[PDB]
This record gives sequence, structure tokens and C-alpha cells, in this order.
Amino acid sequence: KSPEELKGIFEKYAAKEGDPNQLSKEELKLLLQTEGPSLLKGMSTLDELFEELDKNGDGEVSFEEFQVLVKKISQ
Repeated sequence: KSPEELKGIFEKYAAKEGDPNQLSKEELKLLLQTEGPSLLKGMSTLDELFEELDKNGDGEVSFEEFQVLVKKISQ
């Protein structure tokens, strides 16, 4: 579920940033939060750690990196 939902949205958002594999924090947050309304699986661990990464200032996030990070920090 979450992989597919995240990815499906990610492709569309990432298209704005040209490379469908690459998204950034700004969109990332929206994309994560979406799993809230969708599956009640957005605005928790995922966004919390991504806010930390935002404060560190990662900014740019590839799908793969994103995906592995969110599930690894959650589990």
C-alpha cells in the first residue's frame, strides 16, 4: 500500500521537478501528509523525521532514499 500510494503521488509531484525520481521536502511533506487522509499513515514518524531532515537541510529527496528512510525510521 504505502509504497504504491507514496510512489503514485511521487511520480506526479516529481514531474514538477523534471526528474520523476527526484522530489524535494516542500512536496514531500504534502505527499507524506496525503497518507493521513488516505490510510491514516502520513503525518507521524515519516513527517517527524522528514522535518528533522528539513531542519538539517537535506532539501532534495530521491524516491529510493525517501522510501527506505521513512520505512526504516518507522519500523
